[PDB]
Amino acid sequence: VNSFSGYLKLTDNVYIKNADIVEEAKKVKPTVVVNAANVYLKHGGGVAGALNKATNNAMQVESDDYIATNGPLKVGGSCVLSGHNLAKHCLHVVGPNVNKGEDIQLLKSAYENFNQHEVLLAPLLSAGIFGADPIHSLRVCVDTVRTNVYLAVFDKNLYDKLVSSFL
Ligand SMILES: O=C(O)C[C@H](NC(=O)c1ncnc2[nH]ccc12)c1ccc(O)cc1
Repeated sequence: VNSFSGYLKLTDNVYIKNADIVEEAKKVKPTVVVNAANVYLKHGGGVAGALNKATNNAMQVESDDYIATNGPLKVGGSCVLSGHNLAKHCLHVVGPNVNKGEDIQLLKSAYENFNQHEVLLAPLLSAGIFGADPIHSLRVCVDTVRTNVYLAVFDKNLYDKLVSSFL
């Protein structure tokens, strides 16, 4: 039993809710929140911009130190950093950005990072400003993640479409 509330169950291990991941993280304080990161951990907009703003830029400060030490992530890769005031940990995961020309096949690799964590609060990878089809992102999520994932979908119209078209 965990603290997530109001989610629709899609599968044994995948759940979905129309919610702002920032407000959801602040309420649940999950062990792991997933950030829709880029390889440079520059949290300028989208989910990443929103999560970083909610940390009063502490996420960005920590991220800049991480990059100065380790260099950029790989597309499809991830790193674990602090969750600051939002969660115990933040799993920064780099889904491919279609608006940069990156291979959509890397989306499965991106979701594989979730399997290293028993329970996660997460957005749909590569959706929104990363330019992929969210219906597809959801299919890959369900077919790749085996741990317990709670998806927060910001847009109500998108959420209703995701549920009504789910196979
Ligand atoms: O629809 C989606 O969920 C994908 C994408 N989502 C986010 O960027 C997002 N997801 C969850 N929590 C969040 N908090 C702040 C941003 C945010 C999106 C959003 C709006 C839109 O019109 C089209 C796609």
